[PDB]
Amino acid sequence: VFNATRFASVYAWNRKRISNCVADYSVLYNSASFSTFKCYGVSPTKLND
Amino acid sequence: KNNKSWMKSEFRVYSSANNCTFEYVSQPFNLREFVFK
Ligand SMILES: *[C@@H]1O[C@H](CO)[C@@H](O[C@@H]2O[C@H](CO)[C@@H](O[C@H]3O[C@H](CO)[C@@H](O)[C@H](O)[C@@H]3O)[C@H](O)[C@H]2NC(C)=O)[C@H](O)[C@H]1NC(C)=O
Ligand SMILES: *[C@@H]1O[C@H](CO)[C@@H](O[C@@H]2O[C@H](CO)[C@@H](O)[C@H](O)[C@H]2NC(C)=O)[C@H](O)[C@H]1NC(C)=O
Ligand SMILES: *[C@@H]1O[C@H](CO)[C@@H](O)[C@H](O)[C@H]1NC(C)=O
Repeated sequence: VFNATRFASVYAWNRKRISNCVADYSVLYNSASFSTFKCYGVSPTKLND
Repeated sequence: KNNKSWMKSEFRVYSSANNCTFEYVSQPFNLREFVFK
């Protein structure tokens, strides 16, 4: 989702199905590279539960 | 057939599978009774 070498253009925006698996922010959010991480319907700490 | 062995030659199930949403596959390898819900 993130480590992938070549992204789409926005004009060609890709989309993945994420299902039947465990979805942590525990790595994701804490990787200091993300200049933006802005959540609208839930707060960043409440994603894991 | 001639080779004195049994092997698969047809999988005549379907012709398209567009939006896939669940998948599982096992590790690879009388009365049989089942209930489905
Ligand atoms: C993208 O893939 C990268 C490679 O797997 C991954 O980088 C790795 O990130 C973790 C932290 O989440 C680092 O873990 C280590 O951090 C320090 C190193 O001194 C130790 O305290 C820890 O015990 C642990 O060994 C890895 O060092 C780091 N590896 C590299 C090559 O940078 C990213 O986190 C992935 N990011 C995303 C968003 O997928
Ligand atoms: C499943 O794939 C089909 C194939 O395109 C998608 O169906 C389209 O859906 C849009 C929005 O309702 C319609 O305007 C199109 O006419 C549909 N085309 C066809 C061929 O059905 C459908 O959206 C996909 N389902 C999901 C959940 O993404
Ligand atoms: C016989 O078995 C082999 C696999 O060992 C297979 O390649 C071949 O197509 C089979 N032929 C027939 C006619 O069953």
